Amino acid sequence: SSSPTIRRTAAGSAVSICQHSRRTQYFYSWLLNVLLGLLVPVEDEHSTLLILGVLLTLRYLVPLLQVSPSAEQLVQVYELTLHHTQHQDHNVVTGALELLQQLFRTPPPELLQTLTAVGGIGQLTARIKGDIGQSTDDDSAPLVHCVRLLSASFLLTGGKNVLVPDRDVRVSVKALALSCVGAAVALHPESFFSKLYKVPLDTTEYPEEQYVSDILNYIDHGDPQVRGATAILCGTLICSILSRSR
Amino acid sequence: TKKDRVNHCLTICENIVAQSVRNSPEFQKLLGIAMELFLLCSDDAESDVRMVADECLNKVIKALMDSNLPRLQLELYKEIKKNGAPRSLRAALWRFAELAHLVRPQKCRPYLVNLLPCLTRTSKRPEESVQETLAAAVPKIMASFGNFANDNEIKVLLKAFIANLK
Amino acid sequence: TVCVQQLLKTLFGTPGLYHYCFMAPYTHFTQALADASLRLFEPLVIKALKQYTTTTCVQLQKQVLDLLAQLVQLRVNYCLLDSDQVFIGFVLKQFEYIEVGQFRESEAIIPNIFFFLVLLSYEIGIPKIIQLCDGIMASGRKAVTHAIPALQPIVHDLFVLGKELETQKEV
Repeated sequence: SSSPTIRRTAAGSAVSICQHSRRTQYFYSWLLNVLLGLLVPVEDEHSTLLILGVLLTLRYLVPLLQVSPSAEQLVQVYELTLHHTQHQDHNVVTGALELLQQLFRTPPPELLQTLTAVGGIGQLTARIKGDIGQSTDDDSAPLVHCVRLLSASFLLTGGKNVLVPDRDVRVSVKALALSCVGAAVALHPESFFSKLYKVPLDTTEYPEEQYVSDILNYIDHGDPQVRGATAILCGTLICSILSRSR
Repeated sequence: TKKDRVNHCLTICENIVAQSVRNSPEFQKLLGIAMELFLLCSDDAESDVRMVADECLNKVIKALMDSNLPRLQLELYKEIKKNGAPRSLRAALWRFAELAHLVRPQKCRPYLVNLLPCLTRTSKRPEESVQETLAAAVPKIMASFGNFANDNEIKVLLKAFIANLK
Repeated sequence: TVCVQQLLKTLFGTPGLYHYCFMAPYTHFTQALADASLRLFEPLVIKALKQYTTTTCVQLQKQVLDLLAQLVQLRVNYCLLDSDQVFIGFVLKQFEYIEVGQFRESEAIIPNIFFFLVLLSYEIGIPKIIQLCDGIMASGRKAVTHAIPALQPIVHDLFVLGKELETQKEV
């Protein structure tokens, strides 16, 4: 249904039963099979009101994921969203960015080891204008991959240390993208020191290539919850280098 | 108005095909009403009127066998149950054997049950011209509407025609 | 569509009465015994799918199941049915009319119905494909028209071309 009041009351009903159904762990694996056929291969027309129905039942159930929900069932959830941080809307871009801030804070422990690992997704299978390198490639963790992707599309331009305008991306949409880069550094701290593009981008046009440190130039950007959500991006970058290397 | 009756039937025909708009809730009402009116042009007894306006009803069907077949075959079953004049009931019976192999097998089983009350009345009719065209449709109808009937419906239909050997 | 099936190939590249009575037929006998010791189409493609659901002549239903086995080999993305699964839902219902027998010319379509289904599963899966063929055989018409041409698409596309593939060969 198309009403915003009726979409969020059917999502908190599916997830309160599975805490109390008969088997609390058997009914968590069963809701993940039903929803990914609603987004089985992503290069389709998916009725963009119905794309928002599947991502709100998943913000209530990832707090509860911590036969079982399998370690290959949870890695199908994760590639589904990075395609949907790019699918253009302002109600569908904001739906998959509250789902990513919460799966790093309270991660399911099967999913949590497949991203910190060096090969990562390669063992399970066996506005952006550069070679980022997708989440299938080896010789880099997928959390090294997932910070390159959410930056050059939302809040950074690959040529120079420069702000992106608020006209292009809303400052409700720029607020949830600074809180997802911070919850992964607590998981994999080697992502924040990486280069933005893996293959460098056109030294004829741009003089110098930059790293992901222009995320920390959004202390001067305007409103609260962007200078306050780059206030919290420097908190957990210092929390998780000291605990990473002792 | 014998020359005024000729010009009326022919102008209804061309303004359906030149619509180029079908399956519309405005276009559905218009095709039911003036479709029964093509046969009153044939029911009126003049060879200048009977020859001219029967070839004009065939211009409608063949330009609409692609687009509106379920709308065409619903107005046409109504006239046999009306059981009209022996000239009116006859030339409608050519049209219904040639569109029997154009039905879908999804909608076919409702079309079988309704014809066996209608196919026995035209067997009891003593008009020697009405009885002829049925021997050129019961070849064509019950070969495409053949497989859809059980052993109950087909034993009733064959006891009637033997009483037409008497 | 036979005009349309081909354009897409080449828009995408693709002796003297002792010989005759005895000596020539006697020696084809003994030689096989020693071996026995051994996209402008997008307006035109959408129109052809509305025809298959509404036609009844089964010469036209056979040339439309070969136009769709060529859009999957030559990898046209499955966007003919952009939102729904309208065309693939209609092929499942036609298996209801063959087993009971409420279908007129199932013979000239049953070898080409089953080639379209197995070739999509490499992208209805091969678990679901082989439950449909078991209905026609035991519950339906005779074999030399329906049941035996039903498996010539499956066996050539399953035996010729890990642990999931081992269980389906026993069936």
